[PDB]
Amino acid sequence: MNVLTTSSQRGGKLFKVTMTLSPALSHHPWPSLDTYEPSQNSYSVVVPLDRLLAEMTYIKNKGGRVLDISPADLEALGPPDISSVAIPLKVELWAKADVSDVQAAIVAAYKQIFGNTYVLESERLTSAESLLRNGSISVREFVRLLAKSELYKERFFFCTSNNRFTELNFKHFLGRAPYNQSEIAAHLDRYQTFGYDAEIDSYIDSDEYIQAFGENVVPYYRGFKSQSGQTVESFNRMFKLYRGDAGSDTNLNLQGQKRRVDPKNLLRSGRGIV
Amino acid sequence: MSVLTGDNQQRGSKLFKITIALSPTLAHHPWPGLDTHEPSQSSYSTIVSLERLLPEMTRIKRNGGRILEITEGE
Amino acid sequence: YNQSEFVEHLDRYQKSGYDAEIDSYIDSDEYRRVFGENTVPYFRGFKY
Amino acid sequence: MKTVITEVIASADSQGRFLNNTELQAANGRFQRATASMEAARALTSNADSLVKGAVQEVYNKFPYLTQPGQMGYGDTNQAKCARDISHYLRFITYSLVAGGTGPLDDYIVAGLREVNRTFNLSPSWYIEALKHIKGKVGSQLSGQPLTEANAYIDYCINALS
Amino acid sequence: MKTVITEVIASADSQGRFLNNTELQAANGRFQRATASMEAARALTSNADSLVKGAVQEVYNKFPYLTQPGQMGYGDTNQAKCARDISHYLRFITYSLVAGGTGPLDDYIVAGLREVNRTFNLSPSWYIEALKHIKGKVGSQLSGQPLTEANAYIDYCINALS
Amino acid sequence: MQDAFTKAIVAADLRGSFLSEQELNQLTNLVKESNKRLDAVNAITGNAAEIISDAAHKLFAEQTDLIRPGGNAYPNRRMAACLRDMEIILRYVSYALLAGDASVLEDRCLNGLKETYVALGTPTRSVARAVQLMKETAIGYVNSPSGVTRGDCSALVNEAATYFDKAAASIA
Amino acid sequence: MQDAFTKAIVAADLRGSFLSEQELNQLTNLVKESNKRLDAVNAITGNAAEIISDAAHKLFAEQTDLIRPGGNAYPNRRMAACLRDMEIILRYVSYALLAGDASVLEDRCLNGLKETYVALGTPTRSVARAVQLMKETAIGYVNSPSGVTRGDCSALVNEAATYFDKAAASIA
Amino acid sequence: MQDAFTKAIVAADLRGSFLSEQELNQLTNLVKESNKRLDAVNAITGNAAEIISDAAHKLFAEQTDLIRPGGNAYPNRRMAACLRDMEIILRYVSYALLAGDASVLEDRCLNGLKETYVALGTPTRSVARAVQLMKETAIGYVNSPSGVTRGDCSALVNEAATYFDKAAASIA
Amino acid sequence: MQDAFTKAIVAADLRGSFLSEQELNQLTNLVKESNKRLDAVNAITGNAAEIISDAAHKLFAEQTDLIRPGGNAYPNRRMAACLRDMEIILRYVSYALLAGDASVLEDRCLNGLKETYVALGTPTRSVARAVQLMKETAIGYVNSPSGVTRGDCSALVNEAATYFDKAAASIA
Ligand SMILES: CCC1=C(C)/C(=C/C2=NC(=C\c3[nH]c(/C=C4\NC(=O)[C@H](C)[C@H]4CC)c(C)c3CCC(=O)O)/C(CCC(=O)O)=C2C)NC1=O
Ligand SMILES: CCC1=C(C)/C(=C/C2=NC(=C\c3[nH]c(/C=C4\NC(=O)[C@H](C)[C@H]4CC)c(C)c3CCC(=O)O)/C(CCC(=O)O)=C2C)NC1=O
Ligand SMILES: CCC1=C(C)/C(=C/C2=NC(=C\c3[nH]c(/C=C4\NC(=O)[C@H](C)[C@H]4CC)c(C)c3CCC(=O)O)/C(CCC(=O)O)=C2C)NC1=O
Ligand SMILES: CCC1=C(C)/C(=C/C2=NC(=C\c3[nH]c(/C=C4\NC(=O)[C@H](C)[C@H]4CC)c(C)c3CCC(=O)O)/C(CCC(=O)O)=C2C)NC1=O
Ligand SMILES: CCC1=C(C)/C(=C/C2=NC(=C\c3[nH]c(/C=C4\NC(=O)[C@H](C)[C@H]4CC)c(C)c3CCC(=O)O)/C(CCC(=O)O)=C2C)NC1=O
Ligand SMILES: CCC1=C(C)/C(=C/C2=NC(=C\c3[nH]c(/C=C4\NC(=O)[C@H](C)[C@H]4CC)c(C)c3CCC(=O)O)/C(CCC(=O)O)=C2C)NC1=O
Ligand SMILES: CCC1=C(C)/C(=C/C2=NC(=C\c3[nH]c(/C=C4\NC(=O)[C@H](C)[C@H]4CC)c(C)c3CCC(=O)O)/C(CCC(=O)O)=C2C)NC1=O
Ligand SMILES: CCC1=C(C)/C(=C/C2=NC(=C\c3[nH]c(/C=C4\NC(=O)[C@H](C)[C@H]4CC)c(C)c3CCC(=O)O)/C(CCC(=O)O)=C2C)NC1=O
Ligand SMILES: CCC1=C(C)/C(=C/C2=NC(=C\c3[nH]c(/C=C4\NC(=O)[C@H](C)[C@H]4CC)c(C)c3CCC(=O)O)/C(CCC(=O)O)=C2C)NC1=O
Ligand SMILES: CCC1=C(C)/C(=C/C2=NC(=C\c3[nH]c(/C=C4\NC(=O)[C@H](C)[C@H]4CC)c(C)c3CCC(=O)O)/C(CCC(=O)O)=C2C)NC1=O
Ligand SMILES: CCC1=C(C)/C(=C/C2=NC(=C\c3[nH]c(/C=C4\NC(=O)[C@H](C)[C@H]4CC)c(C)c3CCC(=O)O)/C(CCC(=O)O)=C2C)NC1=O
Ligand SMILES: CCC1=C(C)/C(=C/C2=NC(=C\c3[nH]c(/C=C4\NC(=O)[C@H](C)[C@H]4CC)c(C)c3CCC(=O)O)/C(CCC(=O)O)=C2C)NC1=O
Ligand SMILES: CCC1=C(C)/C(=C/C2=NC(=C\c3[nH]c(/C=C4\NC(=O)[C@H](C)[C@H]4CC)c(C)c3CCC(=O)O)/C(CCC(=O)O)=C2C)NC1=O
Ligand SMILES: CCC1=C(C)/C(=C/C2=NC(=C\c3[nH]c(/C=C4\NC(=O)[C@H](C)[C@H]4CC)c(C)c3CCC(=O)O)/C(CCC(=O)O)=C2C)NC1=O
Repeated sequence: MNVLTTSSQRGGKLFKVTMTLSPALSHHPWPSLDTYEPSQNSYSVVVPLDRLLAEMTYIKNKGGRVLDISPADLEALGPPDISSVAIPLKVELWAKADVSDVQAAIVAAYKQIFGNTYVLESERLTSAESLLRNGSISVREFVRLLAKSELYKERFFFCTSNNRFTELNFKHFLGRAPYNQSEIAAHLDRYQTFGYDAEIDSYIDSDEYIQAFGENVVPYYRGFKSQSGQTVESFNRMFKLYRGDAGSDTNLNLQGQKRRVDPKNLLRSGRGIV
Repeated sequence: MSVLTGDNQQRGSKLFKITIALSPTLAHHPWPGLDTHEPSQSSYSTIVSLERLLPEMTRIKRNGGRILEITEGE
Repeated sequence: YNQSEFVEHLDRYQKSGYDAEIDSYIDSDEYRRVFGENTVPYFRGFKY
Repeated sequence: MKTVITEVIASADSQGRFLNNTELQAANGRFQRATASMEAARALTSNADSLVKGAVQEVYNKFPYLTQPGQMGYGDTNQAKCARDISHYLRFITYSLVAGGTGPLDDYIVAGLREVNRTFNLSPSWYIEALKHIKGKVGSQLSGQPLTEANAYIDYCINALS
Repeated sequence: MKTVITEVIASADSQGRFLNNTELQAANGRFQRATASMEAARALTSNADSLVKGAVQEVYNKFPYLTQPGQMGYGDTNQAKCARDISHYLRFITYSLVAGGTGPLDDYIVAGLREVNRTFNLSPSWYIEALKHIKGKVGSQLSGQPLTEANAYIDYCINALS
Repeated sequence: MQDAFTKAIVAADLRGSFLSEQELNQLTNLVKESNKRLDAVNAITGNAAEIISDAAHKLFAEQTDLIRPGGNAYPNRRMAACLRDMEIILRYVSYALLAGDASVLEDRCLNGLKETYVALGTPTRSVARAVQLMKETAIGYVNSPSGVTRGDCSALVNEAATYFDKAAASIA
Repeated sequence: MQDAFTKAIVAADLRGSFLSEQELNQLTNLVKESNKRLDAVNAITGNAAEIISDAAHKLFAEQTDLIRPGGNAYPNRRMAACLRDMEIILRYVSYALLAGDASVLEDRCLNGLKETYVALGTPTRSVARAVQLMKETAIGYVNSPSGVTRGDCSALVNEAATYFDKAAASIA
Repeated sequence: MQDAFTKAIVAADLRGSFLSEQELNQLTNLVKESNKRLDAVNAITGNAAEIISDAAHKLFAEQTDLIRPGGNAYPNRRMAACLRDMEIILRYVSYALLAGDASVLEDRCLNGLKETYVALGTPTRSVARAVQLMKETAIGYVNSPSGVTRGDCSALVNEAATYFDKAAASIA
Repeated sequence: MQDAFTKAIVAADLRGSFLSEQELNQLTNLVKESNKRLDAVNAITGNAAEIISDAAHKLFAEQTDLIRPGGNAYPNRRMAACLRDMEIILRYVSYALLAGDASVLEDRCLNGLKETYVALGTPTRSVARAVQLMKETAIGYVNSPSGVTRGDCSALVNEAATYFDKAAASIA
């Protein structure tokens, strides 16, 4: 039932389903009380298209809750290829820029900071780019400017929860997944009492940020490689965070901007207080 | 020119122009060799808002570069 | 149980063929309630 | 300014690295290619005068209405600034040929093109048609790898304008 | 894996850009250069056996003490793992020759080299001396641009180890 | 990232071997046909805009639902995204064609792409079709260009097609 | 960034002109000598470590104060910084040599460098000397290499020298 | 499964309490209006086929793309699936209406439904619309039936609407 | 499941059209070469056991680690599983070859396969290699059989190869 092979038999579109079952579907044949196996708390099964409506109806009745439906063939092509991003290409802006040296930087900051969503030409931050070109600001300075912009506020903040925002923030600004439940919490409390702007500053003035990017380096991916003071399970979070080269942050998804890192998963790396 | 243009998108209130002798606080070249920064980044003029003035200075000193000047931005 | 089960199974077999008739026994709520997913079929007619 | 030489040097520098066999092989391409490039350059250089007058006219022949009064192909100043502009394009094409890359085109014509053309009510279609014509005539001034080079850069401008 | 082809493609991709005349000129270098590279590759390939035994021995002749008991050039297993290691280097040299860049060397021998050698008490000096010897003998197996290529990559390894 | 040589090298290394005389000459042939390859990549670069434009005109000619309200290439924002994706895919196909290997296409473009589109509600069958049209026109250009020396480019036209066909298959 | 061609182009453009037949042939000659140039850049790359090492050994042979406590190449941290700077400068000199123009050297390396060293207390005259020693050895290698075709490289040896001499002058 | 009484009971139990006189009379009122409720459920049952049919005719009148090739209500197999889903949703809305609680609708029908449709490529906005049309016609029938005693059914018409609106919201 | 005709039909239908004279003759040609196709499928069926056996002998000749303890084709149970998978893949490749379309191979065999092997700890690169060896021998048989009429089967040998190559690519 778990992770599948194949798609169809006569022909179908197999969908794999996931639920949470009562002892009504599955119980042991024991002398007392009806219980399902504790590890099949959420169970998944792959069903071809016709049997599918009948299965969902049954599951819902006897008590289960469907958690997901997704085609099997989507889910057979693995996990993302990460070769492009295991070790990236760094882009850094020099002291006397060359006229297109600076062109390189802007295109990359865009891609990285905005998480590969398209920024259309009406959309670009032109006045701010003027500034970088003249040297009035530096690459880190410019990077902070994009984050406080409406375009950044609008595709990533306004329409999703704070859990999601912060998780995106780590990916964009720091290039790495969020290590702890404390990190999520520490941030949510800051936004709540100092506002959005103070909270944005907190990733860009951090010691972690400063070491790796310094000030003239565009933030680049770095979570597919071992880092310091990183729990070990933050390397699996990175797969959940980045879905491949053609994937992007996208707020235009049918289901909306949502999570990607399970809250249960974060707790595995440690729980304390505050 | 780092001759600040406008308010340099800092918004906020007053603008202070602070120059520091930064070491590799910032700008280590991505190169294999020894965490240097370009030679002409010995003094780093930078304009910050009044609200962000204190935090920045704290992390400049903390990372070792020393402030060389401070003037109100205008 | 009754001559109705035979007529329903004969009519399903005539309308939908052999594979749909086999699926009708296995997707039955009687199969699910008493074998579930992990139990091999076994003789039951000796217990009320 | 983008050339094969500057590109490989940029890539070395950004990894804090001496030029290695990968980068020197690349450079040899640019140097081996110079002969064809520079033949295209010399032919485009001496025919410049007529290539420009040919393309200017073709803009009016393809957009007849431009040359009527109240229009932007009328009067000495419009028609003068047109010849000049096509001449700028041919000039940067020769530069790109000689330089071993699109740099001169990227830095002096492509960066900013649309903003300028949009503020000044200049249609790219004219410029594409100027270049399509220049491409037609350069078919019989050159051949072989010099023609391929000339074409590469003319087409590069046409894509920049679409 | 760093080759002229992958490098220009990487540079295009990172600017969201089709390959242009700059990048194709570069590629021509790599393709024009293949003949010399691949001649070096074939010569290094068939002489591998003896190039390896020659260099292995030279490590012991230059560091006589290595072959005494209690030392790291003593017993079948050390001397076996040595031949193997030089063979790895020659193998990646041929790969780098064939590939048109240092990629195979960078990815399979350079990345991590010092950490490994330091944990296992392997002195780079041996490996430099193995390679210096291989460089001496390759002087008479090749000449002209095949020799220059062989040299480029042997020297690249020696610099990686200094 | 792989190219056709790098691929050879990886397979050789997995044997623990210097490249086979088999593999050597396969690569000698790639060098033999490399001028043609450069013309083929150049054919696409030199007509990128028209290839996308012409594919586009024809896609919406066929599927007039995409440009109605409710349709996935409506309003201007979505059409620009669709035009942008056409360019991105044509780009990575040209990269694969310079490389002699599909990997850059599969790793940087195709990996995850189908699931992105399904999440977005973008009709993958329409995207597959837009890719089929780009293929027709792109190959058109590879086969009939400006004063290139006359010869046989069918091997390269096939290989380009498989890159277009990979993308189509991966997405539909 | 400029190379020798790009430089020509910038000067031509400032006249509003297509390149002069004067400038054309100057550049035709650079293409003429380019194989030699590649060997010259290759001479430096292939011996970078020894060029730095040998310059270094000799710098401290002469100036034994730098390696005493109180000296600017003491303790290990400072010696590593000094060795690193020797490499950085040799690197930008090799870039200039591939380019046929000093600009990358002046813009990315030499600009501000003297004032950096003075701020640091690094004795610029010693740094200038380390550059003079790198020059001696680097040119040594440019002139006497492995099975390169025999000919005259003095023009290129001069030009390499001026890049070493620019750096020295700029720093002292 | 919950009904309006069962819901009261669950909330009371979570306090550890016998039902509040507050809750008692809210339920006494539901019994008061129950004949009207039975007529309202009967209005839907008695016109189920026409409600689905009329919703359908109108859905495809508006969205003629669904019945073209490429469209999600083409060919016959898909249209039958779409007609079937219209019936399923109308059915669970009628169950909720007999129950005085949405839970059967949310738990057996709406839970997971959106993600099913997205997996399938079924345009959820069109499905939402089909639900809006069923609502219009269903309520039409609740309000204008065969020789039912005259009175005010607006409270029940609202409640039925919220069940239609839940489904729409959940799916779009 | 698709075959080469069925594929044509699906693409035609997505246009809302009767098959193009283009597509008609492509299919007329498939019927033209169908006797050869039957011999090609028959070549594989008639030597299935040897194709698997010979691939196997050679796989373990190369990768003697798989048959050591710790290795993924040790003990007998695992070797039987590995031999079984070789047969399964050869089987779906022969089905694709009768069909003139890869879909049965991709849908019933390759879909999810890589992720299965990774979950199991089965070295995918070794599995890819076993597939490459089956290809060599299978094609060997397609090309040199018992008293078949002499002619050219290279088109079919290519197509068979792409099915072997699909599987390899999908798994590695
Ligand atoms: C493989 C052997 C095996 C285990 C271990 C097992 C655990 C298990 N415990 C369950 C429920 C449960 N387990 C408990 C246990 C507790 N409640 C408390 O407050 C206490 C802290 C704790 C008792 C010490 C309760 C109350 C439920 C019912 C939860 C509910 O339905 O609300 C269920 C859900 C199915 C069911 O209710 O029968 C499973 C599968 N099932 C298994 O097959
Ligand atoms: C706070 C709002 C704000 C202003 C006002 C601003 C001005 C400004 N103008 C600049 C450049 C420029 N400004 C001009 C303007 C002109 N050239 C002429 O010949 C005319 C006389 C004039 C137009 C009327 C030009 C040509 C440059 C580019 C200079 C160069 O790079 O060579 C630059 C350098 C950065 C860049 O090129 O983007 C800044 C910061 N930047 C800002 O952020
Ligand atoms: C998008 C706007 C937004 C919401 C709504 C939000 C909820 C939210 N509540 C949280 C924690 C919390 N929420 C509560 C709330 C409660 N505890 C109780 O016992 C009561 C039943 C309830 C108060 C009525 C508590 C106690 C925690 C801390 C849990 C812990 O760390 O152990 C956290 C974890 C991060 C943190 O602790 O700061 C999030 C993200 N975050 C957001 O950004
Ligand atoms: C790795 C290279 C890469 C690819 C391939 C890529 C695809 C991609 N296409 C997207 C959207 C899109 N793609 C399309 C494309 C189409 N619409 C149609 O109806 C046609 C069938 C088709 C054009 C042929 C549309 C309309 C959207 C916007 C969807 C929306 O926001 O509603 C998005 C969401 C982010 C955004 O809108 O910018 C991604 C990530 N992104 C990448 O970074
Ligand atoms: C753009 C390329 C580039 C250059 C050229 C560069 C130079 C440079 N050399 C530095 C330090 C240094 N440079 C040296 C060099 C020397 N000491 C001696 O006594 C000798 C005379 C000489 C070696 C020949 C030393 C010792 C330091 C450390 C000074 C200190 O921290 O006390 C620093 C300070 C940052 C650091 O220590 O990493 C820079 C920026 N940085 C760059 O990014
Ligand atoms: C192996 C293929 C096969 C056959 C041949 C078959 C016959 C068959 N006919 C049946 C009933 C029936 N068969 C008929 C047939 C007739 N009534 C008349 O008056 C006419 C004389 C005649 C039609 C010409 C009727 C009316 C019943 C239903 C009897 C009842 O339930 O009262 C039943 C009982 C099960 C059911 O009703 O579905 C079987 C098994 N079943 C099979 O699986
Ligand atoms: C270095 C590269 C470079 C380019 C390419 C360039 C284009 C350019 N064309 C301009 C104007 C112009 N361009 C034209 C073009 C034409 N008129 C016609 O008869 C034809 C339809 C057409 C030629 C095909 C016209 C009429 C103007 C005057 C627009 C105005 O000021 O109203 C201007 C405005 C400044 C001016 O009035 O000169 C620029 C900047 N400038 C540059 O610096
Ligand atoms: C793919 C490229 C690659 C390289 C280059 C490589 C080097 C390498 N050499 C090793 C060991 C070794 N290397 C040597 C080398 C020598 N012994 C002598 O007689 C000579 C002095 C010298 C040869 C010049 C010795 C003796 C060992 C055994 C070290 C030990 O385990 O104690 C090991 C440790 C694992 C092992 O024991 O095999 C590595 C990884 N490994 C690789 O995967
Ligand atoms: C700037 C990067 C670059 C390019 C683009 C390049 C092209 C190039 N294409 C060539 C040949 C050619 N190119 C083609 C190409 C074609 N023949 C056809 O009929 C088709 C329409 C087309 C298929 C792609 C053919 C047939 C030859 C002659 C045979 C050969 O040299 O392989 C040659 C050999 C000289 C010649 O015969 O003209 C060069 C140098 N060289 C380069 O350095
Ligand atoms: C991989 C990048 C690359 C390199 C390095 C390269 C080198 C290269 N150097 C060459 C010639 C040469 N190279 C030199 C160089 C020298 N003569 C001396 O006596 C000095 C010691 C040294 C001064 C630098 C000379 C004299 C020639 C022959 C004349 C010429 O071709 O210009 C030639 C022409 C063929 C030959 O005569 O051997 C090539 C291809 N080609 C390339 O594609
Ligand atoms: C719990 C009660 C329940 C619901 C609600 C349910 C929905 C449901 N609708 C389905 C398909 C479907 N649903 C539709 C519906 C539509 N197509 C359109 O274009 C319209 C917008 C819309 C009609 C208004 C279509 C066309 C399919 C078939 C999709 C396909 O196979 O391509 C399927 C896949 C299984 C099957 O096709 O039988 C499920 C499970 N199944 C259930 O058991
Ligand atoms: C078989 C199951 C069953 C049903 C269906 C049932 C219906 C039923 N509806 C009734 C009243 C009624 N039913 C309605 C219904 C309506 N008034 C309108 O104007 C609207 C069009 C419609 C809105 C739903 C009204 C207003 C009354 C009279 C007031 C009342 O008794 O509450 C009554 C009370 C007797 C009467 O006044 O006729 C019964 C028994 N009883 C049952 O046992
Ligand atoms: C639809 C037709 C079909 C295919 C293709 C198929 C593949 C398949 N191969 C499997 C296992 C396996 N497959 C292999 C194969 C290999 N091991 C190696 O090292 C080699 C690289 C390779 C042989 C060339 C091995 C060793 C296992 C057992 C893995 C384990 O249990 O640890 C399993 C798990 C179930 C089982 O072990 O029986 C499936 C489903 N199953 C199918 O029904
Ligand atoms: C029982 C199912 C079945 C089979 C297997 C079948 C085979 C079959 N193969 C045939 C021809 C042939 N088959 C081949 C096959 C080959 N030629 C070669 O040199 C290769 C080694 C091999 C490649 C696959 C060729 C070349 C012909 C003659 C040309 C043709 O008829 O197309 C013919 C035409 C009569 C003849 O010329 O012998 C038949 C009937 N017919 C059937 O009904």
